[PDB]
Amino acid sequence: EEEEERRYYRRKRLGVVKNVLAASTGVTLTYGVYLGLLQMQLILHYDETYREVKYGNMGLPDIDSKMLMGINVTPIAALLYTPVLIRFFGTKWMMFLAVGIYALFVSTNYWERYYTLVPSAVALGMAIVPLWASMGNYITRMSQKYYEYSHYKEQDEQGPQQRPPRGSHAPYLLVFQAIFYSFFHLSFACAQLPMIYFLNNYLYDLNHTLINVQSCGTKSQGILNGFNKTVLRTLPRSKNLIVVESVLMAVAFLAMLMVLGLCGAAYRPTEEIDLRSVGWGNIFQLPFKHVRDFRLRHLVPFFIYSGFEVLFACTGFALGYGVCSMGLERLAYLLIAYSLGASASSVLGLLGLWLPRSVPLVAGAGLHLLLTLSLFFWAPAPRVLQHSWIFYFVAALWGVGSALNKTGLSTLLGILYEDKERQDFIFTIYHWWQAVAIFVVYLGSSLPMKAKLAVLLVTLVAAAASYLWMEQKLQQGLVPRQP
Amino acid sequence: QCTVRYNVADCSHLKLTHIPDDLPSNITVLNLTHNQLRRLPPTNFTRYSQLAILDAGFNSISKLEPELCQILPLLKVLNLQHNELSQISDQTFVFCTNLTELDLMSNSIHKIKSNPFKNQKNLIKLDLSHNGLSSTKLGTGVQLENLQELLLAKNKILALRSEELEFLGNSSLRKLDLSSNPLKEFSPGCFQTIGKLFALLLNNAQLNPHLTEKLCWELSNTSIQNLSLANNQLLATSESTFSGLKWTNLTQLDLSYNNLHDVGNGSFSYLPSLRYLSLEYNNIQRLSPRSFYGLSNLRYLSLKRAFTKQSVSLASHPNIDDFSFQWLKYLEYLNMDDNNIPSTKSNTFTGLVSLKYLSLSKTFTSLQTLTNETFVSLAHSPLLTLNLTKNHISKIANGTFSWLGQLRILDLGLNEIEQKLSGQEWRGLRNIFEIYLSYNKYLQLSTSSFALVPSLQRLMLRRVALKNVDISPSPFRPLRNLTILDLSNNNIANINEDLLEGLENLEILDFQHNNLARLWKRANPGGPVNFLKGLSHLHILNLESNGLDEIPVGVFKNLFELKSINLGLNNLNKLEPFIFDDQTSLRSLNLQKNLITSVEKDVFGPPFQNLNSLDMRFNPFDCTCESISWFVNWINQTHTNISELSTHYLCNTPHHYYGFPLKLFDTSSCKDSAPFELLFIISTSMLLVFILVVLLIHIE
Ligand SMILES: *[C@@H]1O[C@H](CO)[C@@H](O[C@@H]2O[C@H](CO)[C@@H](O[C@@H]3O[C@H](CO)[C@@H](O)[C@H](O)[C@@H]3O)[C@H](O)[C@H]2NC(C)=O)[C@H](O)[C@H]1NC(C)=O
Ligand SMILES: *[C@@H]1O[C@H](CO)[C@@H](O[C@@H]2O[C@H](CO)[C@@H](O)[C@H](O)[C@H]2NC(C)=O)[C@H](O)[C@H]1NC(C)=O
Ligand SMILES: *[C@@H]1O[C@H](CO)[C@@H](O[C@@H]2O[C@H](CO)[C@@H](O)[C@H](O)[C@H]2NC(C)=O)[C@H](O)[C@H]1NC(C)=O
Ligand SMILES: *[C@@H]1O[C@H](CO)[C@@H](O[C@@H]2O[C@H](CO)[C@@H](O)[C@H](O)[C@H]2NC(C)=O)[C@H](O)[C@H]1NC(C)=O
Ligand SMILES: *[C@@H]1O[C@H](CO)[C@@H](O[C@@H]2O[C@H](CO)[C@@H](O)[C@H](O)[C@H]2NC(C)=O)[C@H](O)[C@H]1NC(C)=O
Ligand SMILES: *[C@@H]1O[C@H](CO)[C@@H](O)[C@H](O)[C@H]1NC(C)=O
Ligand SMILES: *[C@@H]1O[C@H](CO)[C@@H](O)[C@H](O)[C@H]1NC(C)=O
Ligand SMILES: *[C@@H]1O[C@H](CO)[C@@H](O)[C@H](O)[C@H]1NC(C)=O
Ligand SMILES: *[C@@H]1O[C@H](CO)[C@@H](O)[C@H](O)[C@H]1NC(C)=O
Ligand SMILES: *[C@@H]1O[C@H](CO)[C@@H](O)[C@H](O)[C@H]1NC(C)=O
Ligand SMILES: *[C@@H]1O[C@H](CO)[C@@H](O)[C@H](O)[C@H]1NC(C)=O
Ligand SMILES: *[C@@H]1O[C@H](CO)[C@@H](O)[C@H](O)[C@H]1NC(C)=O
Ligand SMILES: *[C@@H]1O[C@H](CO)[C@@H](O)[C@H](O)[C@H]1NC(C)=O
Ligand SMILES: *[C@@H]1O[C@H](CO)[C@@H](O)[C@H](O)[C@H]1NC(C)=O
Repeated sequence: EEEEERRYYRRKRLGVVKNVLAASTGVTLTYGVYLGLLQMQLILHYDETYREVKYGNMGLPDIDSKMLMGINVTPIAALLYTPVLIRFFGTKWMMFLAVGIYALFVSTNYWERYYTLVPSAVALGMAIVPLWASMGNYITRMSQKYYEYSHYKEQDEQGPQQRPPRGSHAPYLLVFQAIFYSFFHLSFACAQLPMIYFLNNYLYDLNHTLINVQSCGTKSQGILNGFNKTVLRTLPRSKNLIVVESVLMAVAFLAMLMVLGLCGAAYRPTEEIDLRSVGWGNIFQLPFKHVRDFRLRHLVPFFIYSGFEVLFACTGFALGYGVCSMGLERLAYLLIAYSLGASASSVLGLLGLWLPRSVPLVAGAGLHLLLTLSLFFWAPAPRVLQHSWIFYFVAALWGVGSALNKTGLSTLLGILYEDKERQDFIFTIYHWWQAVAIFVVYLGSSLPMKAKLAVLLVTLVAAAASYLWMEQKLQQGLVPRQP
Repeated sequence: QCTVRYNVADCSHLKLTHIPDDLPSNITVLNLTHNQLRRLPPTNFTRYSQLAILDAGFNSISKLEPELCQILPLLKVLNLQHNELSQISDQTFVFCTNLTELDLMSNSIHKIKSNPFKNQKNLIKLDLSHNGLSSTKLGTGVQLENLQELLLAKNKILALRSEELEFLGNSSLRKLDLSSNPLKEFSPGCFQTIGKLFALLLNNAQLNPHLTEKLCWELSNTSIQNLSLANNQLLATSESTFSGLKWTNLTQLDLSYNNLHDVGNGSFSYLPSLRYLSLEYNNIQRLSPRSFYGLSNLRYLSLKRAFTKQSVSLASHPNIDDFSFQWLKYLEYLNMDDNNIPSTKSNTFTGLVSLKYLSLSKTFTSLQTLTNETFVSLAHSPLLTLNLTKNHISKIANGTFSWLGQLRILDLGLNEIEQKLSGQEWRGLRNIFEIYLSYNKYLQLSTSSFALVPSLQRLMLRRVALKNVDISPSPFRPLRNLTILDLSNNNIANINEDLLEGLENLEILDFQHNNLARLWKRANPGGPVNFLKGLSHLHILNLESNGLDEIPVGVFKNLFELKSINLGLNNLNKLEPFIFDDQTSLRSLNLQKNLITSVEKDVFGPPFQNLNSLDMRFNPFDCTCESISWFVNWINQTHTNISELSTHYLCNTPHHYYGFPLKLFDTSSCKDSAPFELLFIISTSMLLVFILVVLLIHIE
């Protein structure tokens, strides 16, 4: 029976690709809801009217700073309690629990009080890193399963029973991670839906919220050194607010349900027992013992730079340069333009399959380098609306660079390590270093300028990144063996 | 145009010239005052021929149309005051029969040589005042059968002949007015021609003693009851002056503004039926016992400003002899307000067996100190009301009011009394009800001050500089039947707790301007004094302008019958909850010019349930949801009276809402409005249950 097996493996490949698309769309919806709610809460709390009239003596800046610190410092404990927890719950089960913690953070935003919002921030900071770690592990293992099914179909007896791929699953992993990251970046534009439809028509023009701005651009001396006290021309009706937040909760629950229903199960009880056979006492030290790896010692600055540049695109650009001329009316437009640029660069890098591995990577960084130049000398004037297309130009270019660098890091980390425990370990370390970079940039607030550190880091990693590739061709020979 | 209400037409201050026709046809009142009508066209009143009364005063009508009275047969009240009606003809009022009241208060009518009052047999009130009439002749034959009120004041009448009054053959005339006319002589038999004369007024008639003597002789053998000679030139009275009035049954006599130098002995003897006597505003220099002889049935007498003036150039004091009012045994009301009598003699008020009401405000200029022998004359008189304000009283001796046993209302206010209240001054006042000690200079309370007066029901201490109030026992303790207690502007810093104890009958309490801030806040001897312990029947309460910055909880407990609270001009900012819980029958609440910031439900619930009127202007509200959301939601829905709502209700904070009216504040953008409170709990519960259930299910 040949055609029956053909149909069987066709259903299998269809299930693989549909679970991949489901996980991608779940990432999209969850991250979009999270960014939208976070932005709405940070903007709605920067005024006197909504702070004193609705709440008064509740301490909105204090609870906001406590939420921020609980989200930004908990990744340490997250790393301290992620590997054994992921191997306990599972690859898709930690995905589901982290999406549930995100939805919990969205839910506890209705009343907004200390004892209900601070634990939510702690849980979010605990679940942010292992969410992405398990996501990368799941998507890479599913790409490997897709490739192994394809090569079992095309090669029945020619394919060995042990070790099918041998570093050849790149054409099937590139096309998966490209669409995954394009959807993750389209999430950034989807996050701008509540602001455009509900919040963009409640704040006045830039002629009043941008008065006390005497120095912007290269002379920032902080995230927001000069700004008006209030930005809302009128108080937002609570009915529209509850409507938009109910829509957010509904789409979050829809993402929850579609993930649960279309993710299936990719843990494989046999391999689950295999991983349990490792033990609980040695799994706690193995990620820390993996420091002796030759690749991680040079790839850690790459993770730091990825985190630095993604947080610069999130806050350093929207609140540092886009706020110069125009106020908060065209910031969501800059964000969606950056998102579309990243989504386009996703397929632009997908088209880079024929070229070898470490070709666009440093080039992407080089892009930032060029952009960094334009971010060092040129300084836009705040009280003028002359040239506005250059902002969208730099936003699109930074999106291209960021998406290219992120997808290159993902594909390289999936290619260099093909084993399941290796995949989980390296993804965990990479995402922990990214969280540490985010925390450092959080500590890097209220600073004069973060461009010199950024450019020195990009120049330290370009040479370093090339460095790592120059020794793999000469056959150095080193790999940690912790079975 | 003209305002229409219930069968009336308010068409006055509109400056209209023509006759309006837009008014309904079933109307009965027409008010056209202060307009510029030239005349009344008798053709345009056909549409509303059912008019009952007509008012066309303050206009310039020159002639009246006789048809005007036949086209509206329901005309009963006709009023043409301040018009320019030149001459009256014979056929003018010859069709007017249903007429009842004719008012011609000003038309400059000089001569009337016809019989215009022949057919108005239903006429009751006639007014021809402020005209140029020189004779009281209104016709030839007897007419005006139902005439009762005839007014002829402010005319140029020089004589009252007997022939020019024969038309009142048998007409029961009730009120006759000849004021402001310089009559020089009275013809004999003139008043005898009138069928019945009840009242007669000659105010400002420029009579003399001989003139009023001849008038009194002419006024013999008639039924006159009320007589007024006010604003006259009656310099002095004699016995023969009022000799004619003995036959008639006079009831009320008025002698005001006559500048009477003196009263002759026995000049009032010939009158035995006099009941009301008025001697206001004269310059009497001497009084004698024989002067008031013959006034047996006198019941009303007033001597307001009846004595000699101050006379700064030459010092003169009018003296009154003893036994001046002994003949007045039936006198009930006696008044000598604003006089210059030096003091009270031993037997001034002797002989008044039935004196009940006596007013002595500003009568004595040098009384100063009362004595027990001062009120000895009034011992046999059952006085019920006595007034001593504006008397410059300084001291009160022991047993001064002992003779006045049946005294009920006593007034000592507006004086300079500077003495301690020992308590023996009120001896003998068993039936006293109200005591007025307001606006006095300086007093000192004592434990036995009000002990002899348990039956007291009203007491006033406004502006007295009260001292020694915080003593045990409370001086107000024996006042078992005390109902109204008024002490304001005393500046009493320390008040003991035992004060106002056992005062169950206490209903009204005034406590304005006494500085009660230090006593309540956090007292050094202990805690809140809560002097309102058992004042259950308290109804009206006032604590304005004491500068209190907080209200202790429990001071208003067991205060059910309380109706009104006045806490204006205070410094309170924070109000403890459950302070107004017993205030369920509250009607009026005043909190103005305070430091109130937030109004909350747990504080203002019970009082706002049945509150009638409230005043809370001039207050710095905090225009925030958590502060005033329930306040705005209540004031929007409720219908209670609010004075100056959108004008003096402002918000000082926040700075964005500085100088913004409280009514324009919107509560839709508040936390309590939207149900995210329930939405959060239901979403969190559902999500936690879902996660836990699915995780425990797929694990096993
Ligand atoms: C004893 O005689 C005095 C003086 O005749 C009486 O005083 C009178 O008290 C009444 C009640 O307060 C006054 O009426 C009020 O006057 C104020 C102005 O002061 C006015 O704003 C109020 O609307 C009200 O009309 C009255 O004016 C006052 N008399 C005088 C001449 O000022 C007193 O009541 C007498 N004691 C009795 C009758 O027991
Ligand atoms: C925030 O903006 C408001 C106006 O939108 C500023 O208020 C102005 O302050 C200046 C100071 O002299 C006044 O001359 C203007 O009349 C004010 N405008 C108003 C009240 O509408 C306020 O100063 C700004 N604050 C900051 C920190 O920039
Ligand atoms: C009014 O008070 C005076 C003084 O209190 C009384 O004068 C007393 O008169 C008696 C007999 O006439 C003397 O024995 C006392 O020595 C007097 N002085 C006193 C008691 O201090 C006067 O009698 C009183 N008048 C009336 C009518 O009782
Ligand atoms: C009026 O009567 C009072 C009664 O209260 C007299 O005051 C008392 O005088 C005696 C005499 O030494 C004292 O022992 C008491 O302590 C006083 N009582 C009070 C409450 O002070 C007062 O002397 C009498 N005055 C006149 C003029 O007779
Ligand atoms: C307080 O007021 C009450 C009510 O009038 C007084 O009680 C009256 O007393 C008289 C005298 O014995 C009786 O004739 C009445 O029948 C009582 N009326 C009532 C309703 O009980 C009482 O006497 C007053 N107290 C004082 C100290 O005067
Ligand atoms: C408002 O902003 C516009 C931006 O183009 C500017 O041209 C205009 O002069 C401003 N109006 C003011 C500052 O009153
Ligand atoms: C007519 O109106 C005036 C002023 O409005 C008023 O004084 C007068 O009493 C009124 N007369 C009648 C009869 O309504
Ligand atoms: C007075 O009015 C009544 C009611 O319309 C009418 O019948 C009568 O003729 C009028 N004249 C009189 C009573 O002289
Ligand atoms: C009133 O007097 C007139 C004549 O003067 C007479 O005709 C008429 O009957 C009298 N009326 C009464 C009620 O006496
Ligand atoms: C006469 O005077 C008494 C007492 O003031 C009064 O009741 C009565 O109405 C008066 N009568 C007239 C006609 O004025
Ligand atoms: C007035 O009445 C008295 C008492 O009845 C009487 O003697 C006298 O004759 C009367 N005089 C006239 C003029 O009627
Ligand atoms: C009243 O009698 C007194 C005392 O005999 C006397 O001095 C006075 O002159 C008399 N007055 C008149 C007006 O007779
Ligand atoms: C409240 O206003 C109504 C209507 O003006 C009035 O009838 C009522 O007496 C007022 N109540 C108070 C307590 O002022
Ligand atoms: C409440 O306020 C609104 C707007 O000011 C007004 O239209 C409404 O009539 C108010 N409520 C009541 C019961 O009058």
